[PDB]
Amino acid sequence: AVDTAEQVYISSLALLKMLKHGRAGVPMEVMGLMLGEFVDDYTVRVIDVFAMPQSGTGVSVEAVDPVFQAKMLDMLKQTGRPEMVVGWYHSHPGFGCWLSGVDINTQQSFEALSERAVAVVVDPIQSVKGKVVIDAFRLINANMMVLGHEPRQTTSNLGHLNKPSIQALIHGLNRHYYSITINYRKNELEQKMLLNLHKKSWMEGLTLQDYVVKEMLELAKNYNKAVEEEDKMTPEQLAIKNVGKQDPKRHLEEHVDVLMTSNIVQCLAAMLDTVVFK
Amino acid sequence: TQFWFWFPLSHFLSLAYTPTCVIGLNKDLKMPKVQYKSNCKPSTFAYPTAKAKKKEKNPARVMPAQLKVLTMPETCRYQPFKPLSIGGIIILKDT
Ligand SMILES: [Zn+2]
Repeated sequence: AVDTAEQVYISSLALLKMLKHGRAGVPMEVMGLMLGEFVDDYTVRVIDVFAMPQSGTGVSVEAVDPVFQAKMLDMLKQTGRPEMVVGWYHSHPGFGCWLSGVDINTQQSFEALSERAVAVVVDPIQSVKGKVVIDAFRLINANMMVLGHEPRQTTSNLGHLNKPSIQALIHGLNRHYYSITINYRKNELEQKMLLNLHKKSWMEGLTLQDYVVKEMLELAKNYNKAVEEEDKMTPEQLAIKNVGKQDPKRHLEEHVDVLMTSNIVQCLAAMLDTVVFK
Repeated sequence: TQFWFWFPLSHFLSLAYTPTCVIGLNKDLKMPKVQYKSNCKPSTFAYPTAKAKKKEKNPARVMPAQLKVLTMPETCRYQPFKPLSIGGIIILKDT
């Protein structure tokens, strides 16, 4: 009877199974169900996003196997946690992550039973790191135009969710849809160990490995001459006697730094034998 | 400060405001008639010279720049006691 700005404290395994489900999720779009717990009104959590069989027929509401639901929750009951579904996921791995024409039915088909049933759109087949590729929305309906479409209660969460506001047919779909807010949990219980294995492993394992050293320097110094002659083809172009050149057109760099850190590596490699030996 | 997070934070600025006015309270109910001067130009009277009239409790709204150019009166029944430099509610003495 009241509307507040929600929040999704994600288990990272949710997005991990979404990225596996999208990476291995061959760009034919696919459907599944989301499993969390409705904590309160202004927040929700997703603790789990489970897997589906290879339903390569079409995304529809019929694709949910209820015996798979029963056995899935049962195998969670013989495991430690018998949690509750919060909704449904799906995958849009080819195009620009916007609500398909079956989703516009199955969202309210699922939230006729559940409370919120927030959609989750994914596309890890965008590119590799710097996009934030996750997309979630909350179906507002024509029943709720009675009062205004403005929860607003905690603001600047929907204000920074409003800060992109950018997908073509979705900002067309301000109608029927207001998004939900997705932050990523204080995950130090896993971010701790991801950091620790990450840097205890992504440098030489046991880290006694490199401590290749010199014929790579031979090839690198021949690089560092073969490009240095075209490096020095620039101060002749700085002799414009008076002035005949629009702005510096600067090619000083990229051969300071390579020489700098590469021969830092070579001099500390010359250290390395006098280091390992005593 | 951060009133998006909680809309009552925008309400919470109650205790943050003190008056810039001038009050001739010699006796707690008494309303006397004093006329001192504010030596600013009379365009600091802009409320959205020779002298001023800032007395007669309501008190008169004052400017802090007006609070540093003031001068006590000489002809009233009530020529004050302390040299005045603080606003709000202040001193008065009969002479
Ligand atoms: Zn999908």
